[PDB]
Amino acid sequence: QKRAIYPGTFDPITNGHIDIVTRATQMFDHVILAIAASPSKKPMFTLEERVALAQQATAHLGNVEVVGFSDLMANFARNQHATVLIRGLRAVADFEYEMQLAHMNRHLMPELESVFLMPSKEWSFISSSLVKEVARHQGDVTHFLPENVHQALMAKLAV
Amino acid sequence: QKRAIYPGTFDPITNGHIDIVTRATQMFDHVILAIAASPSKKPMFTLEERVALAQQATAHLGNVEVVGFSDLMANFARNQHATVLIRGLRAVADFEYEMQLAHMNRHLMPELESVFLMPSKEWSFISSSLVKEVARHQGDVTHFLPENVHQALMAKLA
Amino acid sequence: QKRAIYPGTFDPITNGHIDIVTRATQMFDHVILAIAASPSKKPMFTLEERVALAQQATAHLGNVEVVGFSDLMANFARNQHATVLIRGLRAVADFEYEMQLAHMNRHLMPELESVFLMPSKEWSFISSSLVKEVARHQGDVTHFLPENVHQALMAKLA
Amino acid sequence: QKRAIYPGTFDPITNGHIDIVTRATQMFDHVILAIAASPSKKPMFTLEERVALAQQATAHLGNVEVVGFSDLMANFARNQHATVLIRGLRAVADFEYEMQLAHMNRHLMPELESVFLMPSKEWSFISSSLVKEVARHQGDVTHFLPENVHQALMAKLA
Amino acid sequence: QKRAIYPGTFDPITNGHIDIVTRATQMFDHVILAIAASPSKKPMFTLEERVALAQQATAHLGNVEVVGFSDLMANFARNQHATVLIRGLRAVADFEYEMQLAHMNRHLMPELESVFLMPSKEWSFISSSLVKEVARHQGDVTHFLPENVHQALMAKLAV
Amino acid sequence: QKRAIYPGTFDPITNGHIDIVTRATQMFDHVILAIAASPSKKPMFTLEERVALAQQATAHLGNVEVVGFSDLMANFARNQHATVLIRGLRAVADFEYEMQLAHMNRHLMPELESVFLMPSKEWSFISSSLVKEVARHQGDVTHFLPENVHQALMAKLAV
Ligand SMILES: CC1(C)OC(=O)c2ccccc2[C@H]1n1cncc1C(F)F
Ligand SMILES: CC1(C)OC(=O)c2ccccc2[C@H]1n1cncc1C(F)F
Ligand SMILES: CC1(C)OC(=O)c2ccccc2[C@H]1n1cncc1C(F)F
Repeated sequence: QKRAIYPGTFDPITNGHIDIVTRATQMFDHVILAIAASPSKKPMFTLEERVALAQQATAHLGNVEVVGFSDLMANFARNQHATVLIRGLRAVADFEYEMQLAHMNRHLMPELESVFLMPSKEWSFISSSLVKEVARHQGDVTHFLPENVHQALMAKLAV
Repeated sequence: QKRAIYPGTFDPITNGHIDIVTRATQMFDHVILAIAASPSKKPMFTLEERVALAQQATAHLGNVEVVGFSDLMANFARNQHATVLIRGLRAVADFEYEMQLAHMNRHLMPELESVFLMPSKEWSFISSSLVKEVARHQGDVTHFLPENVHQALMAKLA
Repeated sequence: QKRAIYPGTFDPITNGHIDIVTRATQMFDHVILAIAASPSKKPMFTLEERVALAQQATAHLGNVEVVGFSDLMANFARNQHATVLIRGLRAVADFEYEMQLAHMNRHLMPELESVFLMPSKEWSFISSSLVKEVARHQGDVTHFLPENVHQALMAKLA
Repeated sequence: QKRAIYPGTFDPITNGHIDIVTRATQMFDHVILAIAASPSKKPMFTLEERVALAQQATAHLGNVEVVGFSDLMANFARNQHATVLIRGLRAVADFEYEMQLAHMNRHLMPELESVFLMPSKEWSFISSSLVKEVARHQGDVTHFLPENVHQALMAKLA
Repeated sequence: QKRAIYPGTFDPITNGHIDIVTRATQMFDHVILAIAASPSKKPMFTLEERVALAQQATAHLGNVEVVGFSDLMANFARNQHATVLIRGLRAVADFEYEMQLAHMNRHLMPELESVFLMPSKEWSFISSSLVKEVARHQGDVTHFLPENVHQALMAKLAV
Repeated sequence: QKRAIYPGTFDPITNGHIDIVTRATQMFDHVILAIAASPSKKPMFTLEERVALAQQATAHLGNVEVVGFSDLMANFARNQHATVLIRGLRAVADFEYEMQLAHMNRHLMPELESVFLMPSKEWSFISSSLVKEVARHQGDVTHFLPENVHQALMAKLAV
């Protein structure tokens, strides 16, 4: 029935992302975890890496489908027959950008409804960017990542 | 059958609220528009008045059920077999309070998932309180309220 | 001849308000400092008291006219032939409310253009309410108020 | 010997407050937990009740002294020979008010330095007011309050 | 009499900018629409392009003058005998930066008064950046731009 | 007794930084002013320059020690036996990032307590970035910098 899309760069997927997509799967029949292919900011992991890490970290969720996309998110959501756009809501500065993005997406595809989900307090203060920056400077980010992601990030930063 | 609850004081229900509940009905099979008694807010309209205004203003939506309540939110949602709690997200200062509410409601009922919807730009700068204050100075608030609500607010202040 | 109106509760007028209206008079030919009755805020000073305090505190500014009003803002501005509505912008939480006000006032009078001015850093962290609360505990608020206002606040709390 | 004061209404003291004062005692030699009378907030508990609840809830901390006061903050801090004023920082809307408070307190006592501490994520979304409102609807607030405070809030609402 | 300056990068000018400058022209006798020449972020359109697009899109407003500048804004405003600085106010995150900018401009030129105008709800959630990003990824931004700007942006992205 | 660290990039140190570190020295027995060595954003002044400018501008404060560091801040604070982390709090957008940073630092080193100090109203609206940008475009930033820093910045921008 209800098809939802949860897009992002997921570079890499964090426990914050797992919390959001898990909540989405309890609400909607099918959830597409949609990984943006060619972000303008050179992602740390390749698209194939981000997709494979996210598949592994969500494999326990029956109704998640991990797919990469390079179109405008709204164009891809339209072609996937999604009517729900999942966005994670952490802090107020996130909120301001999300409101601009949501109004633009509504202009581009009014039949796509943006829904904002709220993560656990546990993940309410992290981001892929902060995690990467901490790990790059020899900080412990084990608590923030799925184990498979933690292993790949160590491997990535070792070289 | 996905059951969602949209709680609030709705004193009175505005077009902003109609926007949110309409989006909700497009997403979920059954939506309970749930009117909190909220005596501490000293509402302008009684709970029975607010319930009847919202019933009339949502009557065109097949899958809306308007109910009044004075229970703890989490208990009322459990008792209505809802697993989704809808809140409208206007501006940053609302957002902060909503996070406290949602984290409190999650603590009390972890299977009740809060979802925030965003209203049209048309209603992004109004509130029940602002409309009431405009009407208190006899300003034209027809654009912001359902007809039946507009009349009742007029009659109330006359 | 450009006419601007600077409305507010001004209970009491502070140096922050003096800063804003002074900037306004440097920009526009005639500035109406317009004191809202605001009975719902239960002001400390009566409208007549607030009007006289502001008259005295702005008397050095040639092109300020102090007036009290209880009308709808948009009507009073239309009736004063103003096309500019001045508001002071302090912090983010004020900003959110001001946008709702300005969008409401624009809806009711689209030719009334809201302009926001920014006060000196010196007054960017005070408000009428904060000063009153300090004075209620006999703290020194001479730095934040015009002399005549300081005296009246003293006399009031004595 | 560094003396710090942690003022607030503490109506009632929550685990969020316990978190802050505990962090304070790890940083400063002596911490005065100072309970403002705040009659304008119409507190649920009397000053004497709030003082006794906080005394009991902080009794395990050797270097906490609980005191009630109705003075101007700056005077009470001067009179207690404190040079540090502790405030907890939750969210953006608190932050704005705290800056106004700290700049006012600095004006009145420039040697009183405000320091903001950040509570655990566990308490980052609660407040005395939110807990009271939950308890008013008989929701379970045991997780948010010290045992003695939880009992007193129960007894009060019974 | 009263000379006002409305500076920005206008890369490209949007309907949000037209709304602001139009409101400014109803308030002040002469409005200089001032286009910053060499922003550090390589603008999509050249200065000559931005100026010509803005001239065309404001030609109906009698008391607008479109000019490019490369000095510090305050230095240019001083040399132009402007005493009013028009800033558009969209959302709270804009506001924080605008307050820092306005206090700096006041330090640099105290006789230049910053005034913040508020755009229509219609344009309260867009920016040149978001519009460009949407258009670059094959989204429809026709509603946000003057027709002449829409034509030039399509031409720009076709190559 | 109590050792506090005040880290940053200090590129260059401003009067806002002097205000904060001065308040810190009145509160804590020893204050390490810790200058991050290799920020990802190519700092205007070298690490040796930033350290020498900061030493000169704080030389009047007896209990300040200026040191450079290249580790993760928390790792350096741990190795320096600091238990207080001084952060300066200017505006709400600062606050949101500071909360994420403080929670991360608490995860990485729970015995390091973050404390937020508030600067004078005089410096509540400036940053190293805005000062640099103004100076680079021929604006007067004399009021915002220690004299030694003002001299070095002019020298830097002359070439
Ligand atoms: C209906 C209330 C009274 O129920 C509560 O339990 C409660 C508890 C604490 C604060 C506020 C509330 C209210 N609330 C909860 N969630 C949505 C709402 C309402 F404002 F729409
Ligand atoms: C003067 C009031 C009562 O007039 C109104 O119409 C109104 C309508 C709704 C909210 C608030 C208001 C007030 N207001 C409007 N604009 C500025 C102000 C004032 F707060 F300065
Ligand atoms: C205790 C009060 C009454 O003391 C004042 O002087 C005052 C003055 C103005 C506003 C608010 C206050 C209160 N306050 C100051 N600093 C912390 C607090 C308190 F809220 F914890």
